[PDB]
Amino acid sequence: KPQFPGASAEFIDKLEFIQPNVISGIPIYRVMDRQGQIINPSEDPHLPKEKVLKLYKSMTLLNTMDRILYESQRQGRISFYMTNYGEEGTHVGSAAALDNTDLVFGQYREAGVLMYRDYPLELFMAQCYGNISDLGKGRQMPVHYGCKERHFVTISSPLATQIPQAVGAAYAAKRANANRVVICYFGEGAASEGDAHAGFNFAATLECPIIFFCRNNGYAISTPTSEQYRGDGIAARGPGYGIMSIRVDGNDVFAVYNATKEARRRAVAENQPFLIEAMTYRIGHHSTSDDSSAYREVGYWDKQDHPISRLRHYLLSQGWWDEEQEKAWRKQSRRKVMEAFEQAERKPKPNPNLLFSDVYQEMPAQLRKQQESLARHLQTYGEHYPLDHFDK
Amino acid sequence: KPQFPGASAEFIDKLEFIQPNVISGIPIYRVMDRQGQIINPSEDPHLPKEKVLKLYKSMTLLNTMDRILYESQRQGRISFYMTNYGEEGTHVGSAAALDNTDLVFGQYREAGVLMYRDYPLELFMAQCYGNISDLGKGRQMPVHYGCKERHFVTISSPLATQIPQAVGAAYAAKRANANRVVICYFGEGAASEGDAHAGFNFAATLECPIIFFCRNNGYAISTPTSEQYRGDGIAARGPGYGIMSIRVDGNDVFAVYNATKEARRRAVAENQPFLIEAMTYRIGHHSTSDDSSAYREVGYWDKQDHPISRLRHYLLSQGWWDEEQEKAWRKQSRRKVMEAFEQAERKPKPNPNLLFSDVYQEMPAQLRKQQESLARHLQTYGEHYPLDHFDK
Amino acid sequence: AHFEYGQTQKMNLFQSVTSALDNSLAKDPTAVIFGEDVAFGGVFRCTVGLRDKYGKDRVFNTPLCEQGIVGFGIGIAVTGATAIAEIQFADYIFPAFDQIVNEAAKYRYRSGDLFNCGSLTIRSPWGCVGHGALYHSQSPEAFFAHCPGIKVVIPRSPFQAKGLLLSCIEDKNPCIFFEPKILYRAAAEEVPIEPYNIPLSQAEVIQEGSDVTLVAWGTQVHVIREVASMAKEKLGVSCEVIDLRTIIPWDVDTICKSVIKTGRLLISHEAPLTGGFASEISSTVQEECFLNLEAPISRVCGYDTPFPHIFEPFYIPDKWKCYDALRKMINY
Amino acid sequence: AHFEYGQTQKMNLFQSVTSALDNSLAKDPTAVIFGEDVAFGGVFRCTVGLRDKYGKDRVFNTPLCEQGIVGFGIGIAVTGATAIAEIQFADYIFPAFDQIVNEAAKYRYRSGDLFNCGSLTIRSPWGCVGHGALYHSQSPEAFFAHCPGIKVVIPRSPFQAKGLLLSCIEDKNPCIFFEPKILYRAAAEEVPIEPYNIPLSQAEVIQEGSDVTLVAWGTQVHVIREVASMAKEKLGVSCEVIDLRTIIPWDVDTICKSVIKTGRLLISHEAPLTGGFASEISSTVQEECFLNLEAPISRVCGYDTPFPHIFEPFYIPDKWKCYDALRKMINY
Ligand SMILES: Cc1ncc(Cn2c(C)c(CCOP(=O)(O)OP(=O)(O)O)sc2=O)c(N)n1
Ligand SMILES: Cc1ncc(Cn2c(C)c(CCOP(=O)(O)OP(=O)(O)O)sc2=O)c(N)n1
Ligand SMILES: [K+]
Ligand SMILES: [K+]
Ligand SMILES: [K+]
Ligand SMILES: [K+]
Ligand SMILES: [Mn+2]
Ligand SMILES: [Mn+2]
Repeated sequence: KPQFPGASAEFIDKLEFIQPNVISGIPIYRVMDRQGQIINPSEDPHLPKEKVLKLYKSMTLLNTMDRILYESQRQGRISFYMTNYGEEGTHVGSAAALDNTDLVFGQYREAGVLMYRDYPLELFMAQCYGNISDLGKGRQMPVHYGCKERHFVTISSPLATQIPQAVGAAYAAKRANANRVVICYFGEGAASEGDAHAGFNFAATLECPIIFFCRNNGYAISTPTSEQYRGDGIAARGPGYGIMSIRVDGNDVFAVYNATKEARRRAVAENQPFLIEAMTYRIGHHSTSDDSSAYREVGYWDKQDHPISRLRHYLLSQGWWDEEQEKAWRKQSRRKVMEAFEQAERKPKPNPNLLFSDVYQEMPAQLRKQQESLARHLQTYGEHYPLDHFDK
Repeated sequence: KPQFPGASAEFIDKLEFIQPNVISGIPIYRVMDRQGQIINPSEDPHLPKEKVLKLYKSMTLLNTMDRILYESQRQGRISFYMTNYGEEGTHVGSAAALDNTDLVFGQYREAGVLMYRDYPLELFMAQCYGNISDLGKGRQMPVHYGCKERHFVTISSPLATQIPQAVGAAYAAKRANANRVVICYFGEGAASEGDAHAGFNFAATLECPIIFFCRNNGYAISTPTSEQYRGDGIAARGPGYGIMSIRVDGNDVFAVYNATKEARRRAVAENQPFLIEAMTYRIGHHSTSDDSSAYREVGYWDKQDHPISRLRHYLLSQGWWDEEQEKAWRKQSRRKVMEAFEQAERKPKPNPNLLFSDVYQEMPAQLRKQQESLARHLQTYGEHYPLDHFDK
Repeated sequence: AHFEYGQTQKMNLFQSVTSALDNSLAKDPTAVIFGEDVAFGGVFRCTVGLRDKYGKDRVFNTPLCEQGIVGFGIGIAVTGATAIAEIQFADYIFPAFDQIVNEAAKYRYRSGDLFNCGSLTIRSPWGCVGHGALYHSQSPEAFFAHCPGIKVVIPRSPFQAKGLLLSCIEDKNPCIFFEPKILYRAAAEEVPIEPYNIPLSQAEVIQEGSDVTLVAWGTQVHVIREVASMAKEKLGVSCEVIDLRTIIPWDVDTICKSVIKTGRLLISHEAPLTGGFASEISSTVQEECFLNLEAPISRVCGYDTPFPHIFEPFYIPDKWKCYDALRKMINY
Repeated sequence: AHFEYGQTQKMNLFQSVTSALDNSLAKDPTAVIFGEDVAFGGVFRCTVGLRDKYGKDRVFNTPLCEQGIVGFGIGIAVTGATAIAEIQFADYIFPAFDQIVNEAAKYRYRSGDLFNCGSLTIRSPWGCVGHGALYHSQSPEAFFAHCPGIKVVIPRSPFQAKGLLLSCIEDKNPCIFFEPKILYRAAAEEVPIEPYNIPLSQAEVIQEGSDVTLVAWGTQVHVIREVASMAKEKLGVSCEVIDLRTIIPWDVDTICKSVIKTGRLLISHEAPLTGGFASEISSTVQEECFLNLEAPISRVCGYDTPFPHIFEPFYIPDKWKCYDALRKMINY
C-alpha cells in the first residue's frame, strides 16, 4: 500500500523506533570447540589430512617467522614489523577456501594468506630488509607485501583504501567472465573509514563477486571497540547495504574455512557480495612501535583460545600429529626461517637509481634530470652516503 | 559463552548467512490517510488550531515563493533555483517539533524550516539575488541560505559535509548543558557519501543529542534509488550503528511531527542519536539546471499524494479552513511574495570590496594588497565592469 | 561572456568528449565509463547515447560517493581494464583526494611495478561558468600538480579536448582530464570523427611573437589570445601565445625556448595566485632563463579568496587585468 | 641523523606540545582534544596525562575516520568551543582534504561571517623520520598553501612549537599545525611552563648574514643552519638563515627585506620540488626583488617521487645537497 520508490514496506499506525540488538548480536559460527572437538558433525568439512597439515604448518611457520622478525626489529636490523599473533587461523582458514587465482586485497595483518600460497620466506625477508631481491625495490615500509604471481595486491598503509578498489577489481572480473572472486581483508578499526561505506554500498549496487573479510580483534592500536562503534560489530552493518553477512569464530580454522568456501561459491555464482566478520583477539602488540601494556587479558587468549593450539588438538585427535612431529617441525621451521634471514641480511640494497623509476611508467625528462643530478652529487660527495651496501 | 571483545553474542553451530529484509522493510509510520483522516486516535497529537494553520500557511507560502523564483530563474533574473515541491511536509512537520533554538544543518532542500522559523521573504530573496541586504554578502549560489538568529547553519553545496559537523555541534551542546538538540537534514543520495558513515558512527560512539533526518524522495538528480543502494533504504542502516531509527510518511505532516517530537525528547534526555527517514517524492525537477523528463509518475504524486493537499483535507474536516479562506490566502501570499520580489530586484549588489573580506577573520596584508589592486584597476578600466548596480 | 585526420564534423566541447568516449569504447572492449548520473547522458550531456550503444554494463551510474568512484576506478584499472571515471564538478573531487594522491599516483611506484592503475582516467568539468560561485567554479590543478605519479591535462577547445582525452585514456598512467565547462556549448569547431591523439606533456605555441611570452591553459588561452591582439593594436607589442595543455608533467622546454627568445613572460590562470601553478612555471623559467629576463615574470591570477557568486566579473583575471599587467611589464 | 617568560623546564618537542595543550585546557573551559588513540596519551606521547587531568569528556578517542575527525571538529568550532583535533600522521590527512578545503577554509567567507570555525586547530606529526617510507614521512604543506582561509604553521624546536601551537589554538581561523616528528624526542631545550605566544605569519631571522639568504622550516631549518656554518668555514660566505614558521599567510616582507640586502636566495624543503612551497616564495621574491638578484633563486627540495623506504638517505635535501647548490649559486 505505500507507494514510495525508495523502500518496499507496509504502513504502520503506531510510532515505534527500531532498537538495535547489540546485547544478543549476530551469533558466532563455530565448528570445533577449544579442545579441537567437532561440535556438529553435519558442519564438519572433512578436509583431507594433507590439507589440514598445510593449514597447521602454514600457521606455525608464520608464527616462527613473526618471532624472528619481531626480534630483528627490536635489534634495529629492520626498521618496523607487525606480528600476526592470535589471527593466523583467520588467514589460513580463508586462504584455503579460495581458488589460487582469486585476487586478494589486504590491510597488513594478512601475511598468512601469502604463506598459504607458498610465498617464499626469502621474499617476505627481502621486503622487510628492502634488499635487491625485493620486487618492490625497497620502496615501502616493512610488511607491505605484494605478489603479482600469487594474486596478492601490494599492501598500502592508508587504511581501508583497498576496500572500494577490491570492489572495482571484482566488477572487472564479473565483466571478464573470470569466474573468479575477489577477497578484501580489513580490521574493525579500518571499517570506520568512509572508504568502507563506499566499498560496501558499491559492491551491492553494482552486483560484484567480492568477499569482505573483517578481522575484529577488539582493538585498533589503543582504541577498544567500545570507542570504535556502538552497533553489533561489523557483521550487523552488512544487511543495511543488502549484503549477505555472517560472523565466525576467527580462532576456528574450520569455521573460517566453511564460511569463506560458501561465500566464495555464492559470490561467484550470483555476483553478489558477502561479508564475513571473524572474531578474534590481537595477541601481540599493534606493531613494533606499540607497547600494548600501556592500554590493556592477553594471557587468557594466548593460553585458553588460540587458533594454533585449537588445530593442534584436532590433529592430535585424528592421530595426524604427535609430540615428536611437533618438535621436528618446530626445528625444521626455525632452520628454514633462519636460512632465509641470514641470506636476507647479507644481500645488498638496490641501486639508489631505483628511487626514480616507476613513478610514471616512463620517467619524465624532468625526473631523469633529477636522477642525473643525484648521480653527479654522489660522484662528488659520495663518501658521505652509505654507498657500500647499495648495489652498483 | 563467546568471549570476544568486539561483540556480545552466542555461538551458533550451523552455518547461516544473515539475509537483509528488503521486500518487507521497516514499515512507514502514518497518522493520517490521503483524505486527511486520522487513522489511529491514540497517535493524534491534537495540535491546536493556530499551530496547524501555521504548518499549512508555511507550506503554501513556500510553494508560492518557489513558483515565483523558479520562473525568475527561467527568465535569467536569478542564476539558479531549486524547488521544494512535494517535500514541504517534511520541512514544516519537523521544524514545528523542534525548539526555536535547536540548531539546524541542512542540505539545500530545507527552506521550509526557515519559513516556519519566520525567516523574512526579503532575506530569501536577498540571498538568491546576492543583493546588499544578503547577510551572506552575495558570495554563494542561490538557495544557500543561512541565519544565525534562527540557528540555521549556512548551507554549502558539497553533499553530506554537514553530517559529521552537526555531530560535533551536538557534542559541544552536550558539554555546554545546552538542553538543545541538533537536527541534520540530507537526502538519500547524500547518504551514500563517506561523511554520512562518519557522522552516523561518531554520533553513536560519542553519545550526541542529534536527529539525523533523511529525505528519501526516490531520486538523486537522474539516479533512482535502485542504483543508490540495495539495502532497505536509509532507516535500515541506523541500527547497524546503534542508532534508534524510524521511517515515516513524509507527506504526512503529523507523522513527521510526532516522530521528530519524540526523537527530540529522547535525544536531549538520553544523549543519543536518532535517525528519521521520511519517505517522499521529489515532484519538481532537481533544480533549474535539470529537465527531469529526460529520466522519468510525477502526476501520480502531485495529484494523489501531496503534503499540502493532505493537510488541507484535515483542516477542511475540523472546520478550520474553507474555499474562501483558501482563495484569500492564495491572494495574500502571492502579494507578499511579489512585494519582496520587487524590492529584491531593485536593490543594488554589495560593494565589490566585499569579495575580499571574511576569507580570514582579519584580511592578511597580502590579501589587502590584492583588494587595492582591484581598486586601482577599476579606476582605470571601470567602464568595462558592470559597476552601475553595485554599491559604492 | 568574458572570452589531415579524415572526415570532420562541427562539434562543441561536450560533443567532442562524447566522440572521444565513443571512439574509446568501440576500439577497447575493456573500457567502461561510470560516475554520478552518467547513464542518462550526464549533467553536461557528455555521455549521451553511450549506454544505449555500448550497454548498461559499460556506461553506468554509481552511488553518490566520490571516494568510492575513484577507489572503484583504481580497482578496475588494477585488472588492466580501461576505467573512465567522472567526477561531476571538479569542486567535488576533494573527497577522492586521498584515493588519488595516496593511492592512484603511488600505485606503480610502491609495488615495484607489480601492480598499477595506468588504465584509469578521471574526467571532470572545470573552471568558472559566470555564476558557479564557490563550488561550481573551481580550478584544482595546482593541488594535483604537487603529486608525483598522476598526469593533469586541460584542453582549450573541442579539437584539443578529443585528442588530449584520447591520449589520457590510452596513456599508461592515471590521468585527470579537466573539461572547461564554460566551453561545453560555446562555439563549435571541426573535429575528426575517427580517433586521433594529441601528445601529453607538450605545450602548443598557437601564435608566434618576439616581445613577450604569454602562457595559459583552458578558457584562459582565449583570454591571452585576445590580450595579444590588444597589445599588438594598442602597444605595437608582438606576443607569443602558448597553451600549456598538460599541467604535469609540463613542457618546460617549450616555455623556456620561448622566454629565451622574448625575454618576458606573463602567466595567467583562473585559480588563486598563492600556490597556483603559475608559481611553478615562474620559478622554473627564472632558474633556466635568468640571464634573458628583461622584466620580472608576471602572474595574473584569481585573487586568494574562495570563488564568489555575485562578484565573479571582478574576480577573474580577465583580458583587461592581463593587458594592464602586460603594459606595466613592457615598460618595466 | 641528518641534522623573559618565567620559569622554564627542559622539554623535548612532544613535551612542549603537551605543555601547550595543558595550558590551553586549563585556561579555556570549552577546549577539547580528540582523534585516534589520544586518550592513552597518543602514539607520540603528545597527550599523556591530559585525560586524567581534564576528564574523559575533554580528551577522547574518536572512531578511525579522518573525514569524520575534521568534520566533527568543525562542528564543535561552529558553536564557539575550542576544538583541537589530531590527525595521526600528516600522510593520513588526505581523507579530510574536502572537509578542510571545501568546508573549514570557506566557512566564514561563504556565510558572510554568520558562522565560522575559527576555534578549530588540526595538529599532526609531519616530515621525514629516517625510515617512514611513503606514508609516515610526508610534508603536505604545499597542498594546503593553495587554499585561502586556512593557516598552516610548522615549528622548528620545542620553544617554537609551544608558542606557535598556543597561537594557532587562540587564532580566530582554522589552523593546521604540523609537528616535525623526527624532533619529538630529539634534544630538549628550555621551554616556559606557563603560556606564551609566538606570532603567526612572521618569519624569524635566526642568524644575520650579508651574502646569501637561506629559507626553510621544520627540521630543515637545522640543516640550513649547518649549511651556513659550512659556507662560512669553506667559502668565507656569510649566510642569513631564516625560519619561515608560517606557510600561509607567509611573511613576504621579512624574506624580501633579506634578499634585497643579500641579492641571493636558496629555499629548501623536504617536500617534492614541483608545486612545492618553495615555488611560491621564489616567484614572489623574484617579482619584488628582481633588480637585486645576483643569481637565480635556488630551490633544493625532495625529488618528484613518493617518499622511499630504503633510499631515504639519497632522497632528502641534506646539508651536502644544499651546500653544493649554494656553492654553484655563489659562483653563478
Ligand atoms: C587513514 C589511516 N589513518 C590512521 C592510520 C594509522 N593506523 C591505525 C589507526 C591502525 C589501527 C587499525 O586497526 P584495525 O582494527 O583496522 O586493525 P588491527 O587491529 O589488525 O591493527 S594501523 C595504522 O597504521 C592509517 N594507517 N591510515
Ligand atoms: C560531493 C558532491 N557530489 C556531487 C554533488 C552534485 N549534486 C548531486 C549529485 C545531487 C543529488 C543529491 O541527491 P539527494 O537524494 O541527496 O537530494 P535531493 O533528491 O533532495 O536533491 S545535488 C548536487 O549538487 C554535490 N553537490 N556534492
Ligand atoms: K590500504
Ligand atoms: K553541505
Ligand atoms: K590513463
Ligand atoms: K584556530
Ligand atoms: Mn582491530
Ligand atoms: Mn533524493
